This record gives sequence, structure tokens and C-alpha cells, in this order.
Amino acid sequence: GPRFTFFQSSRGHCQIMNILRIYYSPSIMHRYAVVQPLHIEELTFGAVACLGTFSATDGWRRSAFNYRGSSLPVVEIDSFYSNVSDWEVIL
Amino acid sequence: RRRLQRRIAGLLPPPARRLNISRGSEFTRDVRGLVEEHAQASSLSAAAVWRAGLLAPSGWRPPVFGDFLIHASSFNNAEATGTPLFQFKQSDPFSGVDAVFTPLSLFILMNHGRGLTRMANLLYDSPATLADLVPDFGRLVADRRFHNFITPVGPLVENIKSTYLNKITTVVHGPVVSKAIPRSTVKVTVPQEAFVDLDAWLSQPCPADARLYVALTYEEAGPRFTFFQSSRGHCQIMNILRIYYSPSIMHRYAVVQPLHIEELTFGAVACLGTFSATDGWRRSAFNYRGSSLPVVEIDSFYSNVSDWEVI
Amino acid sequence: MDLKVVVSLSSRLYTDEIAKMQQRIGCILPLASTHGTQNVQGLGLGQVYSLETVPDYVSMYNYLSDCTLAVLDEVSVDSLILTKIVPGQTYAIKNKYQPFFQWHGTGSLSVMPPVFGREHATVKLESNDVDIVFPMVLPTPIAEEVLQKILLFNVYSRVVHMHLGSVSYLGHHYELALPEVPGPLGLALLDNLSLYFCIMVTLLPRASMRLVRGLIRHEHHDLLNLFQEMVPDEIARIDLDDLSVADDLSRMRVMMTYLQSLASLFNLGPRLATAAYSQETLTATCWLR
Amino acid sequence: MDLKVVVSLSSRLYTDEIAKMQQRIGCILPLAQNVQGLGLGQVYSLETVPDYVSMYNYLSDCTLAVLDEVSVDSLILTKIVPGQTYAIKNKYQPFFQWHGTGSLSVMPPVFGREHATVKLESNDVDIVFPMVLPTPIAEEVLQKILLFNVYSRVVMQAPGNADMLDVHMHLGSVSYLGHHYELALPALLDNLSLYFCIMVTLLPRASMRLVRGLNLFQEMVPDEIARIDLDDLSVADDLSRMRVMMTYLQSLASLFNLGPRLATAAYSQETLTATCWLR
Repeated sequence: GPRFTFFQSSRGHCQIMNILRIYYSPSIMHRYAVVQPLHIEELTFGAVACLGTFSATDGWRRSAFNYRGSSLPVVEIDSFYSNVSDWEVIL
Repeated sequence: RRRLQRRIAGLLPPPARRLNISRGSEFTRDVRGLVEEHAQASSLSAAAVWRAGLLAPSGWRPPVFGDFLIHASSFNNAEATGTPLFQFKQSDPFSGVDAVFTPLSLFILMNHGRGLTRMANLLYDSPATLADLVPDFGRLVADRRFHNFITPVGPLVENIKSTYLNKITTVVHGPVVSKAIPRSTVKVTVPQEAFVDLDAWLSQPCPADARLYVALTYEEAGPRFTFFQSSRGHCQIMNILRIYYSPSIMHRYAVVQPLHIEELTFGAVACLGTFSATDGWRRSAFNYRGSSLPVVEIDSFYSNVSDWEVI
Repeated sequence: MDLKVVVSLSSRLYTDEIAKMQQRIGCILPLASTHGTQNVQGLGLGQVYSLETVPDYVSMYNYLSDCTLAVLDEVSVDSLILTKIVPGQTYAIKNKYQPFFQWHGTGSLSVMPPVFGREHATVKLESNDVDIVFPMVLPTPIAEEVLQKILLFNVYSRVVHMHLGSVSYLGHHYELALPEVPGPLGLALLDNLSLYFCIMVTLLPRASMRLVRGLIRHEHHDLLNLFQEMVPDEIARIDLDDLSVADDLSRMRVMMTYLQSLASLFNLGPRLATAAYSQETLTATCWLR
Repeated sequence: MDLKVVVSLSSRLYTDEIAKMQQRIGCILPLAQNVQGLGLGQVYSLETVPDYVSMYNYLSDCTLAVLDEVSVDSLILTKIVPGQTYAIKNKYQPFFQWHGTGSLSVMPPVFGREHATVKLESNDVDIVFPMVLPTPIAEEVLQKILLFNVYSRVVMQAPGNADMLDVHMHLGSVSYLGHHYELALPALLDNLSLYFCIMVTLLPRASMRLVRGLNLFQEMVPDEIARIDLDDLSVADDLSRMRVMMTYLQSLASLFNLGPRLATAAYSQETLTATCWLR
């Protein structure tokens, strides 16, 4: 199934697409190896979207989120500036 | 010093009354002081409850305490006070360290190999040191002799904190009171998921003291600890649990082989103490930083541990 | 600790009832509660021992071991006073009981339901329509034989029996009341004894049969008189085997724990320890053991 | 309250009597005040046979008492009540260790008369003390003395089935929590072994009368050799058999409970003394 993996980076969009191709290059061969692209539409592999910037120094200070009984690790980004962008396909 | 004298004047038993039978006129003031003491130790005023505090030193007894030395690793200092501890019989001559078990640590001793599980594995996350703490667990529940090596020592009342070599002080026999010279009353905290009220299972003579029973049994899943509460006697409650153990006699019928005497024995019960039958059990909630579990709260406990009487 | 309940009567006590109560002062009476004032309706063993139903004394044993115990000190008009019995307190109990069992041995006594007939201890109040029955007080060696006679009439109802019915005491022989059907809890106790016997019939050793064989053929004790020089073939056919030590020791360990279970199963009713029983005053300073 | 009971010593002791009393000061002693029947020594005299059952029935009958001081003319002892606690000590020549055992038995001493006694030569009597010992040790020595009596009788009659040395190998020593104790076993204890013997040989007909009382469910679980019996018996001898059966079973079962079972909380191995309350 799909996943919604997040990425923090201090690099440009033009660099983030290539470096995510490099990072996901095991998974491209993985998806090509466990299913075979018989139709045209399954050749695509994911997409990204820039969501906004923050100061690279004091960003992503870790914290914790507690529900009634459990606690999962959560990340916390301060002084955000939301700038949404469109979905650039990664393959 | 003057505070110490004015306080030691208060904690002071009264002088005994005198009768001067020899002289005559002194007998008048003797019986006058007698009726003066009686009429203000009987009538409805504050002088009545004043005489209830001198205690006349069969009414009140100081309790005994059980001083034991454990490792801090087998103990969780975040627990509430009245936790029923289970000392394990040590085979070494000069050991000094004894394997005590809070019911949470007892629960993770139970289930490891086979919410109470959530709270138990959240306070006692490591199972290595505590399964290592006993010498043997699987064969000792296979030979059905684990009951005689588990002895109860009653609830904790004062735990002195320690980085290592932890010391616990528990009331083994008698009225459960706190140990601090400023007085407090220790509420016995027993988790509800191993607790039951037997009158809620039975569905009439008003007793003096309703007892608290622990019945370790040898279930086919593994060890199971149950904190029974009943209105009845020891020779009575073994018959009540004989009626309750209806699938247990079916399991005993299930084992065709008689020479294997493991599966003919089904656990033992122990009378831990006697609490107030009128001031009944309350449900409370002992909290941890992750969760909060329902815990049966008993107040005014008079502990006297009984032996493991075999069902 | 002024442990002094006042059992107030609903109606005025008559004079013959006053003499009947005042004749029996200091006898064992069970209470339903322990609270500061009780009522006659709820007092005594009459709520579980009625004229309506079968006398089932095993539930009365269990009620007695459950409920608190008391002795009677004062009976006046319209009221009677009881004194509770707590552990740690020594009480004076007078032997004012119509089945005369003398406590000359000064052993542990036993509180027992009136199996020996209702009519001697059916002490009557016609103020309120209530029938207080006093539980019988007897020593332990007579308690074990009355309990075995209660458990034996139920098994010998199917198959002389005056020896089974009447008690065997060294001074006198009193006849007790025997119901034909024991009841629910007496049959439950005999069923528990039956399942204990059917399970532990195979958990018996095999050298004891060689002992009883060699002792009946070789050295007749006084204690071997019950067989009258007779051995079945079951003794030989569990003596066809060789005797060992380890499985016999393990069988004996589970035998000791099962006979402890049998002991606390037969130990019914509260047991009181006597101390310096006075025969002349007919009272005994006792605490609850 | 007052609880200090003095035993009326008519005869003044010598110094070795003071030594033999100060050796065993912390132990307990029974009671009936008089000085002749003050202990369990009247059963262990030369007057009666050293029988077990009457000794245990007397010990369950008679109260106990712990002594704190011994003088030359007064035996000061405090009696036992279920109310409060006392400090008792294991000062028996058969030694046993109370390493954290919360249960204590007061059994009659079957370790021999000389092993548990104080012999008073100037006085009229020869007193003993009953064995205070932990309850698993107590049931273990009960097993290993009872089967020693039975397995010794079986080799007196015909040793072609059992062996004295092989039963002495396993029954010569108890072992509980590491402390490996020895059983000095050499008649004594014949009444109890005979009681147990006739009782376990009388249980089959009792169980068959019980299963015919109230069917094949509980009749399956007896074994095929303990199931087959001829059901032809008159009512009189069988009635007497079942009566004496449950009689001696009640005696046996109340015997295998070890009397007034003492309980301890903290045993100081340095001082050999523990707080002890009646249970």
C-alpha cells in the first residue's frame, strides 16, 4: 500500500527530487521486482510536495504525544511558514 | 525543650485511681473523684472523646513489621502504599536478598512464557532480571510445589528509597498502620483484574470481619493469582472455593493418569488478613505516567497470614 | 471495649418464659450481626433451624462458623442482654445443658447445633412468635463421633442401627434426632467425601497391606480386632507388587496434604480452648481458639 | 495484664541444673501451679509406653508457655494466648534453622527422648520440651518416620520385599531450603503406623459404599485392581468398620495437622530469636 513518509531537508526542489530518486532507488527496483508493470499507469512511483520552510538550526525539536493510554514519538517544528506546492512525480 | 515537655505531658497514661479503705474521710474524696471521672467519661461532651485517646494501656496493639532487603531493580518506587508483597523462599543459608513480588511484577512473572499486562509491563518492562530472580519457574509450576515457596508478607507501609540494596518494611501480622511518626493510615491497594468479590459471584449473617484471601492456582495456561474477598471462615471459604472450582474438578477428571500427581493438585489458598466488613472495599485508581488501572482499595486492615491450604 | 448488645424484645416476657430464660444463663447463643442493638427476630439458631423444614445441621455448622458467637448474661422483662465473644477475651461459660456431657477432660469444646432433639433446647417466647434454639456445647471427642454419625446415617440409610443412631459416651447414652434425608449441604459434604475417596483410593501405599497381613497372621494387636481374623483378596491383589521408596514418598506427600484437606473439611463449628475448668461452679474460663 | 506464671519449685537446684536450664531458656514448654505434670515429660517417663497419639492429643489439649528467666527456686514462664506475641528461640539439640519460614509446628519429639530433655537429678521429675520446627520439615519428618515404622515392621515380618538399608538411604535425611538434616532412627510410634495401616486398608470398602451411596463417572477414576471387590457383607460388621473407619480417619487427619501452629515474622540468625504469635 501507499505510505506518507515525510522529509526535512535544507535543499532546493530541484535537488530534492533527484536526491529522493537516489534514496528511493532501492524501492524502485523493489516495486519492479515484486510486481511487473503490465499496464501503463503503474509505472509511476510516488510524488512529493513542498509544504513550507523553517529555520534549519532550531527546527524539529523532538517531543512526545500522549493519548489516554499510549504515547508515540512525535516531532515538533517551530515558527512554521506554510507554502503548499503541487505534486511533482518522483518515479 | 519546652515543646518536648509539653508534648510528653500529652502522651502520658493517666495515674490509676486510689481507694483508701484504711482511712474513712479519704474514701469520700476517692469515690467523689471516681464519680467525677465516670460522669465526664460517660456523658455526651468533649470530655467523653478525650478519654478515648488515653487508650488505657486487649483494645489496641502495636503491630510488627517485616524488614527485608531487596535490589532496587526488582522494585518500582512509583507504586502506592498498600501493595501485597509475596516473599519467595530462598534456598541459600546466608543470602540476605529475598525475592519479593508486587502483583505487577508477579503478573509479568506469570505471563512471560504464556490493563494488568500493560501496567505491569510498563512498570516492570524488563523480564530478564525477574525471571532470573527465581531459580526456576517452569518445573516448579510443573511439580506443583511453587505454592510452598511463595509466602505472603502483607502490604507495604514504608519504603526507604535506595539506588541499590532497597529495603522494604511491610506489616506481616497485625493492624496495618504507616511507619512515620506523623501518623497516617495505609490503604491496601489490590488490582481489580485479579480481584473478585465472592458475594458478587454467589448472587446473610452479618459478620464481624470479612477476610481477604489469596488463591494461587495451577491453571493450564500458567500461574494465576486471585485476590478473593469473602464474608466467611477459612474452613468455610475452602468449601466455597470447592463449589467455585467447577471446571477444575472436570480438568482433574480429564487427566486419566493417577501416577502423575501434578495434575491431581489444583492450587492453594491463603488467608491474608481481616478487614472491616462494615466499612467495605472501595474501588480506586492507582495511576502511572502512561495509564491508570482500577485498583481495589481496602482500609483498616488487620493482617494475619495463613498457610497455603491445598484445594 | 464494652461489647454489650441489648437484644430488645418486641413484646413483654411472661413469667414462665422468664424462668425458662433465667434457668439458662451463660449458654452459647449465635448472633446474626455484631452491631450495637439487635432484635429477637434474627437472634439465635432459629432462623436456620425451623420446625418447618428438615433439620440440616451442616448448614448450621457453617452458619455457626460464619456468624459471631455470644453468651447470655441478663434476661429482664421486655429485653435480654447478650455479650459477644471476640478472640483475645476470656469468658465464663456454665454447663447448663440438658444432654449432660461433663467436661472433665477440660479439652477443646465444640459448639454444635441441637442434634439431640429440639425439645430440650427449644426455649420458647410467646411474646413474639419466635423459637430460639440454643446450640449444644460438647467436647471434641464427642464432637467427632456425632459428626461421623451424621455422616454415616446418610450412607447407611440403604443398609443394629440403634448403635449408629445413639451416641457412645462413657458416662451416659443420649438419643439424638436423626433425619432420614440430610439435606442439600450434608449431601454436598458427603459427595465431597465421596469424590475424595474415589480419587484417593488409588493414592494409597502398598507396604501397609503387607503390614496388616503379617500382623493379622503373626501378632494380633488389640487394634486388629475389627477384621475378626478376616482378609479380603483385594489386600493380596494390591500385595502382588514390589515395594519402593520414592513414589511411596511422593504419594505420602500428597497423602499428608490430602489428609490436611480432610481435617479442615471435618473441622466444622467454632472451637474454644478451655482453661481452668471449675467443676464446682460448673463454669469454664475460655477463649476462642 | 499480668501473665507471669510461677511454677512452685519445692526443691532448690544445683549449679548444673542452672546450666542445663540456661542452655534452653528461649524454648517453649507446655503446662497442665504444680511441678510434677508441668511439661510433656510425664509421657516420656518410664510410667507409660512412649506412644504418639495420646502425646499429641495431650499436646493439643494442654496450653503452652515460653520462659524468660530461670532462677534456682522459681521457674518463671509466660503462657501462650492468641492475643499478643512472644519471642521464641530454636534451642533444640536437634537443631533446625528458621531462615524466613513463617510457619512453625509444635510436634512431639520423635528424635529420641535424650535429644529433647532436661534431666533433673535432684528434682522428682525428668522434663522434656516438644519440638518446635517449621511445618514442611514437620510433615517431612512425619512421612520419613511413619514409613520408617511401616517399612521396618515389614522387614521384621518378612524382609523379602523391602530392605532396611534402602529405606534408610532415602528416609535417613530430610532436605529443605538447603539445610540437610539427619534422622536418628533406631516400640515407639507403632500406634500411629497401625492406625494409618488399618485406615488405608479399610478405605476401599468405604469408597465403594460411598460410590454406591450416590454413577459411572466417579466410578471410572478408581483403578481396576482397587475396583474389583465382592459385595457380600452383613450390616453389623460393615457398620462397625465404617464407624471405626471415620473415627480413626478423624484422629489421623487431626493428627496430620500439627497442633497449635506457631507463626514467625522476622528470624534473627544472629540471636536465634524470632517474634512468634499464636496461629
